[PDB]
Amino acid sequence: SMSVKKPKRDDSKDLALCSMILTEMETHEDAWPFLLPVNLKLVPGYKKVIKKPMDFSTIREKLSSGQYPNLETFALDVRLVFDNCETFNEDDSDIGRAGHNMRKYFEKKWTDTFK
Repeated sequence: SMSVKKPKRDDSKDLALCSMILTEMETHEDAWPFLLPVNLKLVPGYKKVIKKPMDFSTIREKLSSGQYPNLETFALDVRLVFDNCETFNEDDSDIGRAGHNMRKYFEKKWTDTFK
C-alpha cells in the first residue's frame, strides 16, 4: 500500500531474457505455423472467429519497440498464439500438434528462466 512495498525484484534483464526465449521459439522446427500473421484474405473464417490474431513476428516487433510494459504482458501474447491455434485447428492435425508442442516448449523455458 502507500509507503509499504515488497522487496524490489530485479527486472533489468527481463527484456533481454524474453528476447532470448522468443529466439528459441522462432528457431524451433515446429514454429512454421506461428512465424507470420495468418493471411486474413486467404484463410476463410479466421478474421471473424479469432478476435485477437497474434504471431511471433508481431511479438518480436512489439518487444523491440517497447510495447510490452512487463514480462507478464509478453507471456500473455505468446499464450494467445497457442490459444488461437487451439481455437482454429483440430488437435489431430500437423498445426494442432505444432501448437501443443510449442506451448510446452515455451512454458518450460518460462518457468526455468523466471520461476
